[PDB]
Amino acid sequence: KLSAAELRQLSGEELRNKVRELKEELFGLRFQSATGQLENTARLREVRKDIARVYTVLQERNLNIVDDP
RNA sequence: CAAAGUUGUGUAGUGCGAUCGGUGGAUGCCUUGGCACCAAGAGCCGAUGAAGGACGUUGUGACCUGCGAUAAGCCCUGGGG
Ligand SMILES: [Mg+2]
Repeated sequence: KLSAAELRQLSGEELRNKVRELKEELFGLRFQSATGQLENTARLREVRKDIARVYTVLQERNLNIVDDP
């Protein structure tokens, strides 16, 4: 569970690196789910919620909802 | 013993009554649903793309509800526990 408060302290480039890392983790989780692995099925949804959190932070910086560092 | 005579008939089935069941879903009692109104609102939405949908969306098979690849959900804010 990422926190939007922490992500709001990160800068844009590290936030996008976080987006890409989360996408890669979701890819790996889906492959494990397909192949019979993945005991931890909650992380499969939590990584997508984390992607949503990072997108919310990035877009609120883009739309000036919160000041962009 | 023989004669003459009389009377009787359920081993197939059936009727009526009682009794015991089956089927059926009436009756009674209800209700996550309607009907008729009352009081207060609100009286438009849409190219910043509507009304209405198609497809997808859950850990997993479908459907309803919600949502849209940020997909039964993301953030801020107040409440509450
Ligand atoms: Mg019945």
